Amino acid sequence: GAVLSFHNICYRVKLPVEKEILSNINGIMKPGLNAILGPTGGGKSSLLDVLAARKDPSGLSGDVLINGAPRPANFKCNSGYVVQDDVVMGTLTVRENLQFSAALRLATTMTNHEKNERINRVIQELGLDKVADSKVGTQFIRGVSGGERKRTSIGMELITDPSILFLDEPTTGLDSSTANAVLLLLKRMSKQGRTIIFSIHQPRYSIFKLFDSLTLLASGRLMFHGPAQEALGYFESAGYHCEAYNNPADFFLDIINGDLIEKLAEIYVNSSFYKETKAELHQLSGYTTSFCHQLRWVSKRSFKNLLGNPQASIAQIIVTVVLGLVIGAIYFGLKNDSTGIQNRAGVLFFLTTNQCFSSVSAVELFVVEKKLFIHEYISGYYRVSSYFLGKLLSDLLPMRMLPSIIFTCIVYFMLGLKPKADAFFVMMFTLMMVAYSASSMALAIAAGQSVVSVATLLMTICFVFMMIFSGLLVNLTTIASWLSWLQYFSIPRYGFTALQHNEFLGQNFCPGLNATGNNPCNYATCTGEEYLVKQGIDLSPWGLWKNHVALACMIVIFLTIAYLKLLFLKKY
Amino acid sequence: GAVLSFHNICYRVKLPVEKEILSNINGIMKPGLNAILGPTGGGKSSLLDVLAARKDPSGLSGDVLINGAPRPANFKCNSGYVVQDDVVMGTLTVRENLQFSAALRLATTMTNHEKNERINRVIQELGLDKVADSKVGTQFIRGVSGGERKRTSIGMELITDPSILFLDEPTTGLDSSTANAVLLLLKRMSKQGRTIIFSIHQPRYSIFKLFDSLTLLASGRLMFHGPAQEALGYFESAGYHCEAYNNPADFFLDIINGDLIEKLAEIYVNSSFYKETKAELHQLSGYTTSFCHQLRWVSKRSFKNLLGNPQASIAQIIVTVVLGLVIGAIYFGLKNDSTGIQNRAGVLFFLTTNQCFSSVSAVELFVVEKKLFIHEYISGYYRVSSYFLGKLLSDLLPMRMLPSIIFTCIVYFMLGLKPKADAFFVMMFTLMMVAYSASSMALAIAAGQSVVSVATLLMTICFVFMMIFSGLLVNLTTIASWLSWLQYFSIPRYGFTALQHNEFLGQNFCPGLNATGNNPCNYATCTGEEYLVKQGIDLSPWGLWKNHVALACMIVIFLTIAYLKLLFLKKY
Ligand SMILES: CC(C)C[C@H]1c2[nH]c3cc(OC4CCCC4)ccc3c2C[C@H]2C(=O)N[C@@H](CCC(=O)OC(C)(C)C)C(=O)N21
Ligand SMILES: CC(C)C[C@H]1c2[nH]c3cc(OC4CCCC4)ccc3c2C[C@H]2C(=O)N[C@@H](CCC(=O)OC(C)(C)C)C(=O)N21
Ligand SMILES: CC(C)CCC[C@@H](C)[C@H]1CC[C@H]2[C@@H]3CC=C4C[C@@H](O)CC[C@]4(C)[C@H]3CC[C@]12C
Ligand SMILES: CC(C)CCC[C@@H](C)[C@H]1CC[C@H]2[C@@H]3CC=C4C[C@@H](O)CC[C@]4(C)[C@H]3CC[C@]12C
Ligand SMILES: CC(C)CCC[C@@H](C)[C@H]1CC[C@H]2[C@@H]3CC=C4C[C@@H](O)CC[C@]4(C)[C@H]3CC[C@]12C
Ligand SMILES: CC(C)CCC[C@@H](C)[C@H]1CC[C@H]2[C@@H]3CC=C4C[C@@H](O)CC[C@]4(C)[C@H]3CC[C@]12C
Ligand SMILES: CC(C)CCC[C@@H](C)[C@H]1CC[C@H]2[C@@H]3CC=C4C[C@@H](O)CC[C@]4(C)[C@H]3CC[C@]12C
Ligand SMILES: CC(C)CCC[C@@H](C)[C@H]1CC[C@H]2[C@@H]3CC=C4C[C@@H](O)CC[C@]4(C)[C@H]3CC[C@]12C
Ligand SMILES: CC(C)CCC[C@@H](C)[C@H]1CC[C@H]2[C@@H]3CC=C4C[C@@H](O)CC[C@]4(C)[C@H]3CC[C@]12C
Ligand SMILES: CC(C)CCC[C@@H](C)[C@H]1CC[C@H]2[C@@H]3CC=C4C[C@@H](O)CC[C@]4(C)[C@H]3CC[C@]12C
Ligand SMILES: CC(C)CCC[C@@H](C)[C@H]1CC[C@H]2[C@@H]3CC=C4C[C@@H](O)CC[C@]4(C)[C@H]3CC[C@]12C
Ligand SMILES: CC(C)CCC[C@@H](C)[C@H]1CC[C@H]2[C@@H]3CC=C4C[C@@H](O)CC[C@]4(C)[C@H]3CC[C@]12C
Repeated sequence: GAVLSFHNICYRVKLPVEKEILSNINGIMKPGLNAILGPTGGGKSSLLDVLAARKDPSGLSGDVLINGAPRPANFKCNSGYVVQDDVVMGTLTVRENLQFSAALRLATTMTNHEKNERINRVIQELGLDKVADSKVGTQFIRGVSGGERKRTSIGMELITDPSILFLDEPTTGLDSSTANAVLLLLKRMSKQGRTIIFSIHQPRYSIFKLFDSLTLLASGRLMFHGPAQEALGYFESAGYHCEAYNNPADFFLDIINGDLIEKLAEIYVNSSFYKETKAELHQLSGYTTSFCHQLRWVSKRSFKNLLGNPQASIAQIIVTVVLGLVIGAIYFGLKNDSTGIQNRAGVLFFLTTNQCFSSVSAVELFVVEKKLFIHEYISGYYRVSSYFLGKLLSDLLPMRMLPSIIFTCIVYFMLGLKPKADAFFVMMFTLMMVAYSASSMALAIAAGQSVVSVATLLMTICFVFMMIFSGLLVNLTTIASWLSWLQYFSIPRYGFTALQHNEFLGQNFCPGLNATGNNPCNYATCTGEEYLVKQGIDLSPWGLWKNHVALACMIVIFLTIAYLKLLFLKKY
Repeated sequence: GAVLSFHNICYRVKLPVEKEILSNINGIMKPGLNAILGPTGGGKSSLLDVLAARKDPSGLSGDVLINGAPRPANFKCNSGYVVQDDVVMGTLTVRENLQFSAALRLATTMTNHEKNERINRVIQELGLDKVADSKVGTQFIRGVSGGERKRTSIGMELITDPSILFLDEPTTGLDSSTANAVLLLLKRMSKQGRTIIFSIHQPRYSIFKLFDSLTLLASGRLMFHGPAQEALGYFESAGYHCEAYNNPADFFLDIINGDLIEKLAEIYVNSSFYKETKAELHQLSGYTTSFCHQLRWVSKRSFKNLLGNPQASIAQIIVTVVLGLVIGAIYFGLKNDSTGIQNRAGVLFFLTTNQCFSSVSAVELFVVEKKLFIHEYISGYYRVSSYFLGKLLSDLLPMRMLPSIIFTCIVYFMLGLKPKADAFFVMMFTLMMVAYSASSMALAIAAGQSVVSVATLLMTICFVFMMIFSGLLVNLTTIASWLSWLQYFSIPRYGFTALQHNEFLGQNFCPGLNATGNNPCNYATCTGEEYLVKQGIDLSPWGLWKNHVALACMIVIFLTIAYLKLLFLKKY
């Protein structure tokens, strides 16, 4: 098996206040089962992220060396890593998660039969054969238990057959017998020859008896490294008395807590386990798949997540149908009189600002899947471009095509707008473009963040500053010229100007007029063009289509900013 | 000290699926330190809530009896209870929390000097004298450490000098040496003669050596009850071998988990610790303060929380000032021409719907303080009426008076609305009433819930169905008569109709007119009354003030519904 042998690791970060969180750590990890103990604030998870190259090579100041050689560039694609909180797809089943991982991690050369036999072998080794085709589980659907979610998360990284297998906290978040079952599974894996390296948090003695090698850390300094049975005898030789009926790992943490660390670290420097470790270390020292493949599998997984999550996808269509029926019931039969201007401008304003505010629920998209994106980009399933295009083609495109089609098909014929063939399609296309553009601004603000609330609030602030300049509330010509340049930034202004220019052309709003008051008395606003001029809207068809080209360019700019915020994200 | 002696407790709930979660449990708890162990799903916290009467007496089916007598009605006011997650005020300091608890729990007869000496004694017994006047801590301000927060939460219930002191999970959420310090404090309390009863979760042996009496529970059934030293010897006599270097409490849970419960519960029925317990049990068996006082202290605490939380109180005033300056900059100098109708109706619509949507941030009020309300109502600090009126007089009144005054004083004179003395005050009063009414609907929907998101979303749905019927988007006379009755439910319609009737009276919107087109040609909308009629608004002053009486009655109805949702809440 592999022998991961790290020597003289110094590590430091910038919080810019610079601080070392690993001081001087060396150790050898045999084929077998290697554990890392310590407090939360100690460097246990930091050292585990360092050995799997999950932290940036800028701060790392020592050689990490496997089997006699430094770590190659293919190492992250070769050595699996298992996150603390599970990143499995809750809506997909256990076989389809392994199908996804086998499709992206393994080569394109292999047969589907070979990958299916590999998945069957991996799901046989885990004991997930009873639940091989049930859903993993979310809030709305009941699913598989937490220990079998953790076995699924291990099995996703077992597909590529890793030589070294890392594990961040496989015990925590679980109950006791569940944790013992997971660790007995890990021991059965480690007897094969696979080198398991894991960090944990306050284990039991039934856990602690299983360990092959131990590494204790505290406040960034190495406290012990040797075989795990030898550790209690070493701390008896250090002078700390162990009491009867006490867990030795709890005794190890009780040494750290003080019933000092610079006093206790130097005691390990004067050990027999330290000179032997240096005597071993100085002996040793002195993409895969194409683009369309990644886009197809990412888009397939995200669409299957969209079907398997029924509530936030179906409920938007239900609210769209109900609100379309309500707007068809209130504005029913738009007349051509003095109320016709107010009703038509009001319903077009409601439809565009409804599209804008209903596109706030796409903040959720790149924020819920953030840790899964980081883990799967470092582990090397896909590029950022294929993730981005797959998750646009999957979750953004149909869930913004369908509500705008439903709004136009419902509120068009109940209201009785301009009864032409193409005006219907221009209205449908304008609502679809304002939906895409508002949702693309949502993705531009929301991508690469961890919380939903600040991005949602910022979207709503931007929209209430756009709807002032939309043109119903203020007249755009009466804004001062040092402030009227902000009207180009606003998406409802383009959607609403396009809909007003679509609908107000052939209409007359003075019944029985036939020039009674001599082109009626200069204050009438009778024909639709006379309204549409004094709003500041052009009458030529470029006055229609410049709104759509402005929306298309805002889609392109906002999706490019969203892509650059995903691409320049701190992945480590 | 007190001897809490419970006998033959059977307990069951309705989830309506009916299920027993405590089967047949009896035990005696001496003066000293009593622990309750078990799994999470076991009845440890349920039995601890039963003994302190924190669960309803409907499901309870056995006598709980202290010191030879059943529990009186004053018992919750006499025996302290300490919640798992701390309910201390994060913004108040450690001395002012104890000042609050001493003001509400103790009598009105006692001197302020006596209560201050009591608080000094309690804060001396805890070891909080170094941090006696520092803030407890929230997100924005750094504060006291978690163990000293837990000592503060114990000290809040130590004020009334309880005979019996309950504690739900005093170890969890903490680190190891912190937990040992808290439990050594508890042992120092229990040596005085105070009967401490607590539930915990997987303790250490340094914890477990301190116990005076033990009660193990599993799946609703009693597993052991006796002295805590005797428990391991009893389970050796049961036939379960304990291994060396193993925590006995972890061994107790490992017996439960199965390395059955109906097999293992009957073994305790055949004990020597069970017949002795029945031999002891059958021997034994066979507001404070006025209303204005509670309102004063609750309102004082909530106002001090409003000052000590600077961000969500100051940031609303900053956003109000900035948005008032923006609306003063866009709509600057409202002219009297064909754009005058559109600009005035637009800015009045923006101001009212701004008041409505900015009153969504009062959903937070009764939802953040929900567990603190339940705990302090059961422990008996205040009635529901005094909590409700204090938290209206503290957080609702000034934070909705100040933004409306700021909006009116800024956007009034920059826009140049109707330059009178009383029109300014009618505008300020209408904005204040629409703020109160929207926020009162927020409190009516939001009170008595635990999550913020569903109530916030429901507020926003109600507001977008109110703003259609406000009167700018649709003309209210052109709505069909089977649907035009919904216009009375909507708060922006009353605020916006009152502002339009306030502002559109003395205005003329046709310059240089002097009857050129013979009362100009029937389609002009020149004078303000001709606009204000065709909207459906009365011209008499009752057409102004019926909006304010509708807003006042919606304030009264919504605050009454909020009060009834607090009063009829399931407190147990
Ligand atoms: C769809 C509608 C009922 C809610 C939608 C929405 N329209 C708005 C339109 C606005 O124009 C104003 C009308 C008069 C002048 C301007 C203003 C605000 C809004 C909002 C709020 C927004 C929201 O807060 N969230 C999303 C998704 C909510 C959702 O998913 O709801 C269910 C029940 C779970 C399905 C949304 O759709 N709205
Ligand atoms: C104050 C404003 C900038 C935000 C406010 C608000 N106005 C609205 C007005 C609306 O009318 C439409 C305007 C054209 C016709 C109808 C519609 C929606 C809104 C919203 C959103 C609402 C909200 O989402 N909640 C609080 C946020 C306060 C807050 O805590 O944010 C800071 C920055 C941290 C202080 C709010 O006040 N807004
Ligand atoms: C009438 C409206 C809603 C039509 C909108 C078009 C939608 C439904 C289309 C456009 C792009 C499509 C996706 C394109 C590519 C793939 C990859 C394939 O391996 C599974 C299907 C999947 C994920 C498609 C699902 C359906 C899809 C999202
Ligand atoms: C979004 C999806 C569902 C619909 C897309 C809208 C399409 C079909 C619409 C939007 C713009 C429309 C065009 C707008 C103007 C004209 C000029 C006139 O000679 C009628 C046909 C023609 C050329 C229309 C054809 C249909 C059209 C291209
Ligand atoms: C009429 C006006 C006020 C409407 C609002 C337009 C302006 C203010 C909006 C529209 C596009 C927005 C930007 C979109 C994308 C990003 C990238 C993100 O990493 C920070 C916020 C930032 C930089 C946004 C800031 C605000 C923004 C520039
Ligand atoms: C990151 C954010 C700020 C990017 C915003 C880009 C905006 C401001 C740009 C992108 C596309 C642009 C439009 C493209 C084309 C035209 C037609 C021209 O005859 C008038 C200007 C107008 C209507 C532009 C206005 C400004 C515009 C909408
Ligand atoms: C006119 C409107 C509807 C078109 C929609 C614009 C879409 C299709 C555009 C805008 C931003 C674009 C992305 C911008 C940057 C990159 C990085 C490049 O290495 C691969 C392509 C990729 C990922 C682009 C794919 C296509 C893209 C998503
Ligand atoms: C100009 C505007 C903002 C004025 C609004 C009035 C506000 C500031 C007033 C009205 C009611 C007042 C409260 C009434 C009673 C008490 C109890 C007292 O023991 C502490 C002050 C406290 C909590 C007051 C704080 C200030 C208060 C909230
Ligand atoms: C909320 C706070 C800050 C302001 C309260 C507004 C008060 C002061 C306003 C609102 C309604 C106003 C009244 C409305 C109508 C009239 C009739 C006329 O003869 C002028 C005075 C008088 C009688 C006003 C006096 C001031 C008044 C009572
Ligand atoms: C113009 C119309 C559509 C405006 C909307 C008004 C109606 C639908 C609103 C206003 C007041 C609201 C109620 C206020 C209080 C409560 C009590 C709460 O426990 C359940 C919701 C419930 C029962 C709300 C339901 C919706 C409600 C009745
Ligand atoms: C729980 C919710 C639904 C309660 C809502 C109560 C609403 C519908 C009630 C309470 C007060 C009422 C108003 C009280 C007084 C008047 C004056 C009268 O000349 C016309 C009706 C009008 C304007 C009422 C309309 C309906 C009204 C606003
Ligand atoms: C016209 C507007 C501004 C007045 C505001 C209405 C306020 C003051 C009213 C409306 C609802 C009322 C509450 C309704 C019910 C009760 C329960 C009772 O046992 C004590 C009083 C108490 C708690 C009331 C106090 C006063 C109250 C909060």
